[PDB]
Amino acid sequence: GMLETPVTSAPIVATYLSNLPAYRTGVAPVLRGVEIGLAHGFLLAGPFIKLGPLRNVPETAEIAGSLSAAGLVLILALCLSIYGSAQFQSTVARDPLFSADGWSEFAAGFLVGGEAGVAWAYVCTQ
Amino acid sequence: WTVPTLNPDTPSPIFGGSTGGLLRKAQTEEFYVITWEAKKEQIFEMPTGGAAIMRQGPNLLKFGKKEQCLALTTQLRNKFKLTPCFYRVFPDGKVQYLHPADGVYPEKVNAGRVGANQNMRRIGQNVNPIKVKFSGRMMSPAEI
Amino acid sequence: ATKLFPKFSQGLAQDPTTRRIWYGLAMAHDFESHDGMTEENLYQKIFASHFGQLSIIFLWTSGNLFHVAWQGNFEQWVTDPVHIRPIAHAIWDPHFGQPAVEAFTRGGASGPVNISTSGVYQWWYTIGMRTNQDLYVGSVFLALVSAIFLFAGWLHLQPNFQPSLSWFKDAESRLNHHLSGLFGVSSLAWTGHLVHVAIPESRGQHVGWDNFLSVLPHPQGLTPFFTGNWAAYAQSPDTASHVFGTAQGSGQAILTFLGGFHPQTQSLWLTDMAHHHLAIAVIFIVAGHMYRTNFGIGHRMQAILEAHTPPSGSLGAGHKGLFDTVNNSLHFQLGLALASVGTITSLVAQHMYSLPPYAFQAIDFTTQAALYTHHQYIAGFIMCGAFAHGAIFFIRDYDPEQNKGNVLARMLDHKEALISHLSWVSLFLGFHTLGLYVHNDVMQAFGTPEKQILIEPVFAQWIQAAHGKALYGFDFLLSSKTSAAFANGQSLWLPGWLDAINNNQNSLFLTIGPGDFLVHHAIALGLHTTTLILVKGALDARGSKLMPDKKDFGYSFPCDGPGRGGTCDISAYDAFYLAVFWMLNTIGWVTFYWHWKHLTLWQGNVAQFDESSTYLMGWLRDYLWLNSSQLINGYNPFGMNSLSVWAWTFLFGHLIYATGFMFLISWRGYWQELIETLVWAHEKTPLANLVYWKDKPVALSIVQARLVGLAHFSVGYIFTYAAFLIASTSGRF
Amino acid sequence: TSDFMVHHIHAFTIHVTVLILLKGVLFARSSRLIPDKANLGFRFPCDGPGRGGTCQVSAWDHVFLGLFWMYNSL
Amino acid sequence: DIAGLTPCSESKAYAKLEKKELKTLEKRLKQYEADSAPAVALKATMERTKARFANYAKAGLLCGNDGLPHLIADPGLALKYGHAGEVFIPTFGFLYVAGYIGYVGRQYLIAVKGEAKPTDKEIIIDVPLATKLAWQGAGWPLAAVQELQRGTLLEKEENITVSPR
Amino acid sequence: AHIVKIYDTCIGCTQCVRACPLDVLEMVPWDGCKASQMASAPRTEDCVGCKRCETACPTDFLSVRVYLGSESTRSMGLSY
Amino acid sequence: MKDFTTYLSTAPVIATIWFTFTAGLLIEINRYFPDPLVF
Amino acid sequence: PFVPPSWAPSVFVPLTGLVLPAIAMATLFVYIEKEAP
Ligand code: CLA
Ligand code: CLA
Ligand code: CLA
Ligand code: CLA
Ligand code: CLA
Ligand code: CLA
Ligand code: CLA
Ligand code: CLA
Ligand SMILES: CC1=C(/C=C/C(C)=C/C=C\C(C)=C\C=C\C=C(C)\C=C\C=C(C)\C=C\C2=C(C)CCCC2(C)C)C(C)(C)CCC1
Ligand code: SF4
Ligand SMILES: [Ca+2]
Repeated sequence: GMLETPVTSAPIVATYLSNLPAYRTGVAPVLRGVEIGLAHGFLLAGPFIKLGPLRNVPETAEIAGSLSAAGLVLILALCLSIYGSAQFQSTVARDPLFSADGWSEFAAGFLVGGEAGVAWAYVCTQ
Repeated sequence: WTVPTLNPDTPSPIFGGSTGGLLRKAQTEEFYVITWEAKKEQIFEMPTGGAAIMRQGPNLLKFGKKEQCLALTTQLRNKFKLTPCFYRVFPDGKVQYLHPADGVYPEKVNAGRVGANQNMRRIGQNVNPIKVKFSGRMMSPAEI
Repeated sequence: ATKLFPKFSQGLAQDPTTRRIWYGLAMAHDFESHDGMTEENLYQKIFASHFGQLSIIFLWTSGNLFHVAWQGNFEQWVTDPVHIRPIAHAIWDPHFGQPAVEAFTRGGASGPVNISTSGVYQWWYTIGMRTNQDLYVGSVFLALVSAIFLFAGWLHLQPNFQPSLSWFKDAESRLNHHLSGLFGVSSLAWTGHLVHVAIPESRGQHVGWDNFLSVLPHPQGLTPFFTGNWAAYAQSPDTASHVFGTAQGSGQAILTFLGGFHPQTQSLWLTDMAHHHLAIAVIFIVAGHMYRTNFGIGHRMQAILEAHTPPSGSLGAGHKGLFDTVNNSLHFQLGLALASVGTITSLVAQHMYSLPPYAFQAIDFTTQAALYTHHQYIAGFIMCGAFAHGAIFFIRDYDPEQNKGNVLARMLDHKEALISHLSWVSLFLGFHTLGLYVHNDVMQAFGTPEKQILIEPVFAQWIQAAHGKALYGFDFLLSSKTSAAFANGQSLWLPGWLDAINNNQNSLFLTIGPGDFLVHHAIALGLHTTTLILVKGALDARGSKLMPDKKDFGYSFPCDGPGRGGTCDISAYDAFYLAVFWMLNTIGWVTFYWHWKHLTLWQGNVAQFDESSTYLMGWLRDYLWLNSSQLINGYNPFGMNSLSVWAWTFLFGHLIYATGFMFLISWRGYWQELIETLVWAHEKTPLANLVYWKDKPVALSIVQARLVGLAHFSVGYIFTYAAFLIASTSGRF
Repeated sequence: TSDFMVHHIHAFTIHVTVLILLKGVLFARSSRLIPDKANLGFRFPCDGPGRGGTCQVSAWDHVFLGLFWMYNSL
Repeated sequence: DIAGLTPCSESKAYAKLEKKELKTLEKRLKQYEADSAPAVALKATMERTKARFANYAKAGLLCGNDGLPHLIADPGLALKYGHAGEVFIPTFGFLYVAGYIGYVGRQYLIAVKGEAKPTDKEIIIDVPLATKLAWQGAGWPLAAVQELQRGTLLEKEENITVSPR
Repeated sequence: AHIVKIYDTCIGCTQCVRACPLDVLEMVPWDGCKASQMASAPRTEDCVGCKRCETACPTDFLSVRVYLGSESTRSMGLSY
Repeated sequence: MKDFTTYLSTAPVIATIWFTFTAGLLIEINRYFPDPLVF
Repeated sequence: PFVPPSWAPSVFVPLTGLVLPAIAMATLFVYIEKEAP
């Protein structure tokens, strides 16, 4: 039926994907959101810091970059919240993340983790 | 003639797989299953792309839409002179026989068929849209 | 499952694809196609929509007034309206760098601002506005009017306030009130404002709400009006040395018909405009007593229509049954209204550039060009809509049984003759205009400019001579000093009109030559071809030989399939669709002609246009290539100036136009197959398949694709020409 | 830098032309939209306004669009 | 004269343009020999330019402020000031040749419509019939007027197909 | 779903049924023509609107008509 | 020879010969009567 | 007087450009995808 290849059938990549927080299937959604948010905010703080309009002025490039990354994390959190509200409206085991309450807790955890990751990336450059 | 029943434990043609197969619609909405009888092992073209080998005897295949099943039916009837039949399967397990609905192909007239959507007039005798205006919804004069 | 949106269509709410949102957005105002819609409910929804539209219009006007009063320089522009550029509003953009900040900081403001090109400064100055307080009060008043209109729209939908269907069909009462009240009384009130405020403010006398009850508009105070000595209001007008806004050289008259223009402002006299509004107010009020409503006297439009059939039967039944097919069809009324409004918009553009009504408007070249182009494009779009609604009327509301033998049925009886003759006129005009152009281009290329065909427009020049222009030397009617028409107006309005028309420095009946003749034929070709497409689409809307039952498929449908040879773009919607391109081309030709003739006029070299408008190479080089040098130099590697926004808008319009060509050339199928591959890619990708779509992704429909491509084409067209026109006219002057 | 940008522009245009031509070759016989495209031939206008619209599904139309993209690239 | 124009024989811009054209031609000729092919060709072009300017001035054409001839399309002005050769006589000349072509084509279609395969005659032109009709088409206005007066020029409304309205 | 209608001008040539790619039409007994058959549309819920049946109809004007109506997963021919 | 004349009587060959004749006539008229603007 | 403060554009332009469209887009997106009972 479907096409099987070593890229999608290797046990190493399957274990790597299963080790990711999104494919844990059994932990609290807020913890998953916190982990994903931290991992995303830490990498997100970089481009705004090194390439923004205030990248050449000293003592404020990191400030502006971190604030921009924080705003982006806030926008992504709002996107996650509206996605959860418009996706789960009615109706192994079923993952609790794919539910209204689960996705709302996931979005809140993502917001907290993203802001913490941005703040940690800002102090890591000092 | 009696309506056939789907046999889920039916061998499928020899195919190595492709990327044009079933999608999430088969697991969440519905899918289609086509079955046929082959007199010998023969290579045919899959409607989703590629070449498969139908085995001698029963053959079962799954498709995402009814058009793929009818295209395969047309290919098997016109080339190998076979008689395939398909069903619509739902995720709950319900099976609905689709074609040939009455056991006889629709191109040839069969007794017992009740005509549907037949207008006992010609096109030029259709009324103007003004007489159909302010109805329940957008209605064409041919619908009355 | 079934979605809530759209609430007006149950079939669209059950659509599981992305087409549901697009179709719900594009069919929101098609109330006739909504679920469970009746005639009474239809009229009530249109009533509420009308009130909402008025609320939006008034709020937009109040916004313009507020921004000019807040971030503008109206108080400084009134002191020197010749050397001071008007300010639209301030600019607050964090993306601006330092050079952009000092580049847009101009006009005497303390920060970056936009120079207005709408001409509201001249209009407000002419009607009486002098300070920012006046604009602030007007803005607050219009905001209150907008809120009142919005509340009226909401109130007329609630029970005990919804009008019945019979009230909406009282054509006689509505026409009487619109002619006498909406037109006549409004014009009379405008005359009262001009006589009471505009005229005294133009003479250096402040007349506001605090002193208009103690200030006389005329020194005789209503006595000549009641005694019939109306000529006393035309005595002692403004002299030729009157300074606008001051009492130096001012007069005492309030109702004159001097004609011509003011020697300083180069605009129409305020007393003449007041007298004009008074005369049309009396005429409209009198016309408002023609129909019979509730007092026995008056007319019934059905009787006048039924009693207007020729005896020989040349028009068949005449206009019998035309009252019912118009009163019961909203598309017929909308088409008539749009046709008249489009023609009036074109009339406004022509009269506004030729006879400037606002003070110091002719000197503002950018304002004149922008206003003319804006009104002509609006008129073209409205005309296309009028014909589109005529086609919609033929499909949805035309009844051959009720309109049996009248003029309406006879139009469809010989529609082939009309379409064939429109085709012949368009073919003749196109072949000859293009042939003369290519001939002149070959003559100019071979170095023989004396061999090109230059037909003098003797008919239009003859009309210009009839109006009083003595340049051509016809010497007849107003051009002859011994004619009865000339001698009968020498004491009322002919001196000023003749002095203004014989002046070659204004836009009042400009001198024309062979180039004007050729471009006028190009305009005729554009009008005839656009009319041919629209008329053919309206007449073939109910059917043709290829699709005998086209009326059973509605006004807009994709096609009838590839059978019978192919039926792409067979609906009337597609006819309007193809006609929009021709409308844009026609308005482009008229605006190109207007801008080039006025650019050569303002630059002081009309010979450039007279010698380069006879061949297309002159149009491409001396008008498009030459006038775009400053535009494309708005931003370059050496820096930028205040004209960089127009350069960015120029490239913006080019990009939108080219993006439209994509929806115009490539069709659905390719995109649908590509989207299917994208669906497979998203479904087979880890860490991303956990996020699924709510609507199934599908390619845009055929009709939607046409609409999207046309919208991009029109937006790019408009933005590109607007940026070029404003940048060239502002940079040159 | 300008040479780098124009080279990437060339690579992008060539890739889009390859995408249209390759899509027209691979999906010439069948696709998820029309499973019997090979029966309709190589040069056919469409398969009707059905399935939302099947305008320009033939391989000929892919060559028709590839010509425009080749013109743009070159 | 008409529309404030001046005759080309008295226009200063007309003579100035003639001098400019002859000047650029002479300037190009100054780089060649005196008995070579480019010299002879340039001299022929100069003579043609002089003859063209003299012929246009002799014809009585009206020149504008640009020094270029202007045509008069009004029949009254053209016949009153001797300008019928610009737009009047060429108008009737085109009408004669155009009606000639249309009449010959119509006669050929009517002649081949009564045969076994008219489409075959439409793709493969019958040269003898076409030549005979082309020669007989000289009296197209008289024949057309006679056909219109007899009622055989037009077809009845009942014999022409129309849409279902 | 699309609206498929059969008219009395049908000659029972069965060309529309053979050209249908989703088995929407069929043949039923009739007495109004020489073929003693008439086209029918009992499975319009599966019609996509390709209009192949109209292309295959030889009567003037057509005896089978397809009016595009509401769109669903089946009418849009979506396999996903 | 009959088939060859029939081939020469086809629409493209006839159009080519006729347009060559008409173009040659116009070119020769403009050659012997250079620059004709008015009658 | 009706004159707005000097800081009015610095507050209204970012509001109308980013806060109001985000709220409007979010509310509209939730309304479009809401399922009927
Ligand atoms: C004297 C009484 C009166 C008055 C003043 C009005 C006034 C109005 N009615 Mg109404 N109506 C009346 C009686 C009246 N009606 C009666 C008795 C009936 C029952 C039979 C109706 C039934 C009725 C209906 C069903 C509707 C209206 C509507 C309207 C509005 C039209 C909107 C518009 O086009 O803008 C105003 C138009 C003008 C001012 C005329 C413009 C003149 C030309 C076109 C322009 C030229 C002017 C100048 C050159 C431009 C200015 C230049 C510069 C200032 C820019 C308008 C405000 C519509 C509505 O509801 O809107 C909410 C509508 O749907 N009326
Ligand atoms: C008094 C004016 C007036 C009125 C009341 C109507 C009213 C109506 N028209 Mg009509 N029309 C008009 C003028 C008018 N029209 C004009 C001037 C044109 C020429 C452009 C048309 C051409 C026209 C056509 C072809 C059709 C209608 C249709 C309709 C009916 C419903 C469609 C609808 O409105 O849904 C909603 C409309 C929309 C959602 C419009 C889409 C958005 C447009 C393309 C604007 C895009 C601008 C763009 C965003 C600018 C961005 C630039 C910037 C970002 C840089 C409705 C009764 C349709 C109909 O009758 O149904 C069968 C029909 O097909 N009209
Ligand atoms: C520059 C582009 C262009 C041109 C030249 C035309 C030209 C024409 N359009 Mg058109 N149109 C265009 C763009 C264009 N359109 C676009 C973008 C759209 C939107 C899709 C439309 C949509 C449109 C519609 C809907 C209609 C037209 C119509 C017409 C015809 C009008 C009649 C006429 O003016 O006679 C003059 C003829 C011409 C200008 C054609 C040029 C003649 C050539 C140059 C002479 C031959 C050259 C030489 C002798 C031989 C060379 C051949 C060589 C291979 C040997 C005309 C042929 C209308 C029509 O058909 O009228 C009956 C019609 O209804 N157009
Ligand atoms: C200038 C007009 C124009 C533009 C912009 C495009 C753009 C595109 N075409 Mg296209 N095309 C055009 C003309 C155009 N085409 C025409 C006239 C035809 C007819 C021959 C075609 C036929 C065609 C085909 C057959 C195909 C495309 C494809 C594509 C896509 C390629 C992917 C890409 O380039 O990535 C990036 C996108 C761009 C570079 C477009 C500009 C995006 C800007 C620079 C980004 C701005 C972002 C900004 C922040 C947005 C904020 C807005 C704000 C209001 C919020 C792309 C979106 C191919 C495709 O499907 O994709 C693989 C495809 O197969 N086109
Ligand atoms: C295609 C449209 C057309 C147009 C727009 C004109 C326009 C004009 N024609 Mg005219 N004409 C036309 C077709 C047209 N013609 C045709 C087809 C013919 C052939 C029958 C004529 C034959 C003709 C003659 C003989 C004369 C004009 C004249 C005129 C000019 C003034 C007379 C007038 O306006 O009444 C419309 C024209 C007519 C009804 C034709 C009869 C002429 C009338 C009776 C006026 C003549 C009286 C007198 C000469 C007026 C000038 C007084 C003074 C200045 C000398 C005017 C610019 C007159 C002119 O100015 O002479 C130089 C003139 O005498 N035309
Ligand atoms: C027997 C030849 C013939 C004749 C008598 C006519 C006559 C007419 N045509 Mg027509 N036409 C013809 C051929 C002909 N056409 C051909 C071959 C074409 C395809 C290009 C067209 C395309 C056409 C259009 C699109 C339109 C007309 C229209 C018209 C009418 C308006 C006048 C006109 O000249 O329009 C212009 C006609 C043309 C520009 C094409 C003329 C082509 C040449 C000159 C004709 C030569 C034919 C043949 C080669 C010569 C006979 C050879 C034979 C002896 C072997 C008129 C009655 C208009 C109409 O509808 O009526 C109101 C109109 O819109 N024609
Ligand atoms: C339709 C008229 C209109 C238009 C086009 C504009 C346009 C603009 N205004 Mg302005 N404004 C208006 C009316 C208008 N205003 C009115 C009537 C007032 C008095 C209350 C103001 C008070 C105002 C202030 C204090 C400021 C602006 C500013 C601005 C600029 C920044 C963008 C912005 O929207 O800020 C915000 C605009 C507002 C908050 C006013 C909106 C208030 C009205 C009553 C609501 C309108 C609702 C609307 C019609 C619904 C449709 C929107 C959407 C749902 C489709 C911009 C050029 C800023 C500026 O100057 O930048 C330099 C700024 O500081 N405006
Ligand atoms: C129409 C409204 C609007 C407004 C007010 C802004 C405002 C801004 N933009 Mg933006 N932009 C807009 C539209 C807008 N944009 C659109 C439509 C596009 C697509 C075409 C873009 C594309 C764009 C890009 C590509 C960039 C900007 C950047 C910027 C910032 C300038 C950086 C700077 O010099 O200051 C200094 C910056 C700071 C001091 C850091 C402040 C960080 C944020 C703004 C504050 C915290 C966020 C806030 C709490 C949450 C807001 C979310 C809200 C919607 C709920 C600035 C705050 C630049 C940027 O983001 O800077 C890195 C930049 O790179 N914009
Ligand atoms: C399709 C249709 C339709 C139609 C539409 C239309 C019709 C459009 C158009 C059009 C137009 C848009 C028109 C207009 C017009 C105009 C006119 C018709 C006019 C005129 C004129 C006159 C008469 C004038 C005179 C004079 C002069 C010459 C100058 C001086 C002054 C005087 C006055 C003397 C409708 C919707 C109804 C419905 C049905 C269908
Ligand atoms: S193709 Fe037409 S005539 Fe033939 S069976 Fe079908 S509907 Fe009847
Ligand atoms: Ca005042």
